[PDB]
Amino acid sequence: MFFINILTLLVPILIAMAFLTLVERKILGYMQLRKGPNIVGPYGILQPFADAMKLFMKEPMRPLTTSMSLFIIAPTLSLTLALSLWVPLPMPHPLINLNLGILFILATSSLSVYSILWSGWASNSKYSLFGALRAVAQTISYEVTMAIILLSVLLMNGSYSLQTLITTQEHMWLLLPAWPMAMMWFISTLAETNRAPFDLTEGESELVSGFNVEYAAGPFALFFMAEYTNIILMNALTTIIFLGPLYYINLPELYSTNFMMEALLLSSTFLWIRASYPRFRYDQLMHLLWKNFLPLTLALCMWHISLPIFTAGVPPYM
Amino acid sequence: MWFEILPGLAIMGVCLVIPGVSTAYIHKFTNGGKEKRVARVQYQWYLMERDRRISGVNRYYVSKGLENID
Amino acid sequence: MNLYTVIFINILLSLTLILVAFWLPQMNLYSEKANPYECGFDPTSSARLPFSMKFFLVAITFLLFDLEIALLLPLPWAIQTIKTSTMMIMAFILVTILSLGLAYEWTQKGLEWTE
Amino acid sequence: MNNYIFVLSSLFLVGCLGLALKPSPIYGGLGLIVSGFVGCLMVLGFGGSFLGLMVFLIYLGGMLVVFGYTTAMATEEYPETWGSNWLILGFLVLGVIMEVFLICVLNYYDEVGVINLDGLGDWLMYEVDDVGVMLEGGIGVAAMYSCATWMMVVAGWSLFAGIFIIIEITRD
Amino acid sequence: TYKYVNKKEQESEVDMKSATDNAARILMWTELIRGLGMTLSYLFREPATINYPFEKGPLSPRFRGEHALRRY
Amino acid sequence: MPSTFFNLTMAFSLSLLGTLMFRSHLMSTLLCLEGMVLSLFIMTSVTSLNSNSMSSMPIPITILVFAACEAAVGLALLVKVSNTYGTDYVQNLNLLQC
Amino acid sequence: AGRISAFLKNAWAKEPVLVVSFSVWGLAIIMPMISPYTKYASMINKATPYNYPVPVRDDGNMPDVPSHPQDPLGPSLDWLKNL
Amino acid sequence: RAEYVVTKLDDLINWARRSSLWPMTFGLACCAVEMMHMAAPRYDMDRFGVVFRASPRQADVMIVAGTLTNKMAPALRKVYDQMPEPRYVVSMGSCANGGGYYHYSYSVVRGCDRIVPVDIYVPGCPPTAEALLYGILQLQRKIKREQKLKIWYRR
Ligand SMILES: COC1=C(OC)C(=O)C(C/C=C(\C)CC/C=C(\C)CC/C=C(\C)CC/C=C(/C)CC/C=C(/C)CC/C=C(\C)CC/C=C(\C)CC/C=C(\C)CC/C=C(/C)CCC=C(C)C)=C(C)C1=O
Ligand SMILES: CCCCCCCCCCCCCCCCCC(=O)OC[C@H](COP(=O)([O-])OCC[N+](C)(C)C)OC(=O)CCCCCCCCCCCCCCCCC
Ligand SMILES: CCCCCCCCCCCCCCCCCC(=O)OC[C@H](COP(=O)(O)OCCN)OC(=O)CCCCCCCCCCCCCCCCC
Ligand code: SF4
Repeated sequence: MFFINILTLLVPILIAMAFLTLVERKILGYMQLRKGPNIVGPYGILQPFADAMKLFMKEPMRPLTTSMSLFIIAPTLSLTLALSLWVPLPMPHPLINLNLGILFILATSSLSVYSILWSGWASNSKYSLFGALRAVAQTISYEVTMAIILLSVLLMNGSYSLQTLITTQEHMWLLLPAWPMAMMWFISTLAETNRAPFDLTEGESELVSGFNVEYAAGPFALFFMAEYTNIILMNALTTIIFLGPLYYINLPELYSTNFMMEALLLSSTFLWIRASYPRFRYDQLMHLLWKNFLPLTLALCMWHISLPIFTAGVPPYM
Repeated sequence: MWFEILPGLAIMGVCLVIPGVSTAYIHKFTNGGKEKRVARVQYQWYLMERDRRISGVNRYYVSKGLENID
Repeated sequence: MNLYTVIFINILLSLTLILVAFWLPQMNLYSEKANPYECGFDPTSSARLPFSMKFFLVAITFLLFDLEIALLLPLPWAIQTIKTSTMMIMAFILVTILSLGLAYEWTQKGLEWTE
Repeated sequence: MNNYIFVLSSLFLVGCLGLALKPSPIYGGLGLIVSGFVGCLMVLGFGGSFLGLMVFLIYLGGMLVVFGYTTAMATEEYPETWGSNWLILGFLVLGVIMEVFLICVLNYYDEVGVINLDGLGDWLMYEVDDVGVMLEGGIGVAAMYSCATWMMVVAGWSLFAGIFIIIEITRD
Repeated sequence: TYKYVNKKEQESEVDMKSATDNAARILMWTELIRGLGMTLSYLFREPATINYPFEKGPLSPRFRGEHALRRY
Repeated sequence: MPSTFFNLTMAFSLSLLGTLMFRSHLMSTLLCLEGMVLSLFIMTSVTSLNSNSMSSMPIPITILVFAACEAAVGLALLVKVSNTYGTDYVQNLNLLQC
Repeated sequence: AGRISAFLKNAWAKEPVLVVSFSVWGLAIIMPMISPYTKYASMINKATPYNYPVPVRDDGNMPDVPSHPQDPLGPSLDWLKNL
Repeated sequence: RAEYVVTKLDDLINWARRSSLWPMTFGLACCAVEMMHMAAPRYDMDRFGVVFRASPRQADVMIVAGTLTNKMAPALRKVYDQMPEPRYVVSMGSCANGGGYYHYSYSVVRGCDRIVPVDIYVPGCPPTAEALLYGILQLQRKIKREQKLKIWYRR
């Protein structure tokens, strides 16, 4: 029965990210006074499947100046880390219940950064090298900020688990107690997912394609699947942590529905941000994080250290 | 118009509803109408192992009540 | 065992996808196709030369701040302590000296990308 | 399922052997990432997960900065992975054969009992409190905040002084 | 004649209310939210896309297309 | 546990041999240093978990903090070496013999 | 002071992140020292029973400790019940 | 019947390749101005499923839109060669077709078919964005007509 559970977690997530590509194209089009795809499917619903079939029936085109081992390892690594990151999320009962779920999330995200770096260095090209170095800078900045944000929020919570987050947000959201942490966490999830404004790793204008400039179809599709799965996951993690869905012990279906609605809203918010804003410079992203978010989040981490002590509202261990 | 995005949004909606609901139902089916009985600590794991030994069918979820005592 | 099986299933799924991607289509490989890209011209360098990054001090500071993160992370179990006054003072001192180091580096222009 | 920790320890030995054999630092950082993940799995198997996840996160950040530096300055035109010299591969397989030979010797010489083939997987976890709350790893690392404040303050001063040290070294 | 595009005439001094307004503009990302609202309005507008092979683009009788030789 | 501890001790020995035997790369030497550090961390963590020494569990965190400090200093010195020469070669830095 | 107020107002107009961070730092320092609930956190963590309460022998010379949990003696948690 | 199954599979792969056409972010002149006018909201190529990609590794069709200079021609040939195998060429405008207004110039390749094999020629100077979309759909029909699996099966 457990393999059936794995299938019912994995297959809907892959269909969800393919239709996330469709929804992104249509939302960007309708914000650009045009349409999305509406010819391939009845309403464009077959467009991601056509794109996937075309990408998997084009040749992968191994290059000459290329470390082949890392060149092959990196996209498979990215996809398996995206799915492994999807594993421990509770809706409201996780497939795999981890005590240190947030720590697992952080470790898997850093390993995904390593997948991007190894692809960029293995594809022995200058634009790939540029994309890899930009990824290094970006992950430095958002890694330190994300660690502080999660520390303060889970200090407001009890343990490092996520069912504890459900029980914490049973009565009220965490957005109202810590909304500045929610804003900085939203920006940090954008930086983690390498999304607009500060994508900077697949920068189509500064670079040609960044770290994917030598990846032809196939493993390029694997990288795209990993990126969009990470988009849905970061929005899902944001709505589990901050915008707590309604939980009732008798029925969890309304919890799943509320989680779905809020995750869809935050994914559409990501596409909205991409339509709205231009790109940062990757030194400006580092300056912005290390000069605005890091001092403010250090102060707010200190405030959330002091808050349960002076309010006597220390959360329980379990 | 703008409502043309709603088919893709609805497909994403059902594909996000399915995993959590399926996980809860599969947990109920595997644990016999109850939840997963997660064990964060050694005390909870000891309770699960004791229940597995008590049931006699080597399944912790087969709860034994006052019918075992005369 | 369960998490191990899910990890192996995801790894096997990614391997199956890339094996399908490599054995499905038709291959036609020649030298000009597999040459490095370089925007439609031959590359002058070998793309393995030194790059000379400009944020090296920020990277070392990131190492130190990551270990300060590792120090700060057992706080959810630290707040369950019986004393809580020395705990609060110690957390305040740790965050304050981390912030003082960041402020000193900012004043000394450490995070300014010296070219 | 008994020799899982032994398989992990052997993989850690292989990763440290590759790191000792010294590839290009890209592959050295790869080997250290693999060894860090394997050591995290070993700590998780032996007990609390906080120490393993901590060392994993720390080495992820460390090898990321290492990757940036070996791209910046510690690079060459042909970075050798392992096959530029056949001596490196021959020495890797020689070390593997020597590892197998030594563990077979220590299994045959079962008087001391450091490594036993039949007794492997029997003495991994010695004694555990079956009933009990708050006995996992991370409670002690929290007790650094209350019971070892000297450890906490020397670590904090090390990081603070290290910030000053690195600024003064790279002042130029 | 001419005009300036970025020059300011004198200054608005320093005031607590103006300082609070600038602080809220910086912290609450007000111009970013305004740009979000603008592209949201564009989302709820009607697209200008025509269904191509069935609805052709408009033209003029002066249009230069394919050459032809005529007859009396 | 004794087999695993023997393997960890041999891993430390291999990383020490890597530190002692140079191959033209100060960065590779620092990598061997951090491999020694990782081996010591795993040894200390396994020992504390086996002996249930929760009071001595802050020791791996302390060695990790000081090890990252020394890795930071080594990276800074490697930056200065690269600024001096441009190649980062331990045989190239040799001019203090006279 | 005029110069201090002008400097603070200019900092609040131009860099309203450092001002907020320093204010939050000062508030997190000050607030535990003036709150009346600060002792309650330590008392709650003391009263949380993670261990078994090991019984003591009855020598008959201690009247302070109870003889049964349903006794008026002992550290009652009515402060936490009404908190 | 193996012929029927092979024909339907070939139709499926042709449908995929014609519904997902990714041209390269590559133009040269006024014809590329009309190409991004075909990208404009009026004749939405993204509605057709046609979306530019900057890298030639992720491209499917090169839309040669502009004058192919002698100095430019090695770059165009290298960029075309760097594409993966199912690649197409749409020449656009008189310059890319046969040199056009600069046919007798000392520096202009008289048609981009001297350099790369051209699948579809789109006439005009410039061809309208409607005309370029017509050429794109004609290319879609052309690769709908392809029978690779059937030729392989009777090979
Ligand atoms: C005056 O001077 C000049 C210039 O200067 C100004 C010039 O510029 C210039 C050059 C001019 C040009 C080249 C003109 C070109 C036009 C433009 C530059 C402007 C047009 C606009 C853009 C380029 C921007 C486009 C913006 C957008 C928002 C569009 C979105 C585009 C995207 C790439 C993002 C969306 C993603 C996609 C389209 C693809 C997503 C889909 C996939 C990758 C599919 C992957 C999915 C899977 C693998 C899923 C598989 C899994 C499953 C489970 C499915 C199951 C399957 C089954 C079969 C069952 C010239 C010549 C010039 O003279
Ligand atoms: C997940 C929940 C939803 C989150 C929000 C999602 C929807 C909104 C999305 C908006 C668009 C985001 C796209 C990316 C934008 C990137 C740019 C950006 O945001 O830059 C950050 C900008 C940076 O601004 P900047 O860079 O222009 O600043 C200028 C600074 N110099 C001159 C040095 C360059 O803002 C911040 O950093 C602010 C962060 C949030 C601050 C929150 C403070 C709250 C109040 C605290 C307490 C106040 C009272 C004090 C105590 C009183 C006691 C009585
Ligand atoms: C392409 C190659 C990819 C290689 C890299 C693969 C990356 C995988 C995804 C990222 C993993 C990051 C590290 C995660 C470690 C596990 C996290 C964790 O907390 O595990 C502990 C957990 C149980 O602990 P706890 O939650 O406390 O439960 C006790 C009571 N419930 O659970 C456990 O104890 C389970 C322990 C095992 C879990 C990990 C299994 C990994 C298996 C090996 C994968 C790689 C194999 C080599 C390559 C294969 C070929 C490509
Ligand atoms: S054919 Fe005409 S419109 Fe097109 S590039 Fe040449 S001159 Fe410009």
